[PDB]
Amino acid sequence: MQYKLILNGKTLKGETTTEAVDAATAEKVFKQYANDNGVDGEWTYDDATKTFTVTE
Repeated sequence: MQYKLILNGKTLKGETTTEAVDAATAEKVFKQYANDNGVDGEWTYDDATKTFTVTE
């Protein structure tokens, strides 16, 4: 399955998706990716909607 991370930061907004087998392994990219793009906020995740979101 695929997970989609929505970028809701101060000035940085967009979309990010990845193809992973596990949900937690996918967060590794999204969580670490946040430092790479410059968005660090409160994370969340619903496996029933395959969607992550970081709000700062």
